[PDB]
Amino acid sequence: ASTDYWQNWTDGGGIVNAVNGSGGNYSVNWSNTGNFVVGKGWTTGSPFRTINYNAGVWAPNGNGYLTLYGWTRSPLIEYYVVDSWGTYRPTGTYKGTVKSDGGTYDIYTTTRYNAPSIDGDRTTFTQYWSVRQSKRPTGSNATITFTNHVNAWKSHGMNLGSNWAYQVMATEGYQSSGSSNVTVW
Repeated sequence: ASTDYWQNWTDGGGIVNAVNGSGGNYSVNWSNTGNFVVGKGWTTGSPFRTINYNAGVWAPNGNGYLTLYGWTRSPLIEYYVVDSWGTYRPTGTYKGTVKSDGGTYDIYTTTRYNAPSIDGDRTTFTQYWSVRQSKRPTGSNATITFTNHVNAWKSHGMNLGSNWAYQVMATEGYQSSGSSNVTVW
């Protein structure tokens, strides 16, 4: 599918050279950053979407995530399906596991306090996570069947909001450096 949304947010720290390439391709070179999120996807997320991607380059030199990323409003929730990471594997309050697309993912919840949200400014909100137990190899055509995650989350009382915001396959970094090149469809 054609992506219709380009996500390029940075808190302003360090260097984030994000390139909006042809079709669903994008690349990022980052150095000594604060927090940033770059990716391509869709303006309106869907719990039924099957996301395809191929990360031709996944080279974080520190804390960085290769992850499906999105938000819902009512309530405000930032969600993640993490396929790979750098030096730090994100974890939180353990809820259970879900097997999807050839991998096993741990399910976690965390809460952010007085942090920037999709609406700008700062607030407190919950984050839902599916984090692969081992890093998914990159360079291949990968699939994330999002419905499997939504359903597993629902079974543990993790319900998404009713107003869907963007949904992208992203590169997120925190006080690190690295490079990524990803194609989404």
